[PDB]
Amino acid sequence: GHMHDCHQVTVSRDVTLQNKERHDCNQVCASIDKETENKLNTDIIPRLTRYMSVKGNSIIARVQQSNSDPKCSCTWRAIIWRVYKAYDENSLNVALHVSHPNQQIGENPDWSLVISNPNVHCLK
Ligand code: NI
Ligand code: NI
Ligand code: NI
Repeated sequence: GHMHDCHQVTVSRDVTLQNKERHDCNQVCASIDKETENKLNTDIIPRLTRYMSVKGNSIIARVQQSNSDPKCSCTWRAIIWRVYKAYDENSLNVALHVSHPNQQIGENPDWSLVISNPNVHCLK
């Protein structure tokens, strides 16, 4: 019919930074924006590409906040538009951490993802 063989993924980076200076947490989090974009481009999107129906993700954006907390909670999100439903949420989450089922040391503990739309057209 009009079937949805794909779902939409939102990947997130979550980092806590020291803020003993008691500065604006948007400026503290800003310090690793470039680092997060480079991570997304050179590791995260490459890891997940083999699961995409038609390649494409949004620009990484930081969640804005209003606090100068002693520890700054920082969050970035990017959307991957079209991933085959063949690949479940856990399977995709795992792919962030390990690139072999017999890998001893996980990577990217600061990265997680969700299905942000459970029904999208694969376009393929
Ligand atoms: Ni159809
Ligand atoms: Ni539809
Ligand atoms: Ni100061």
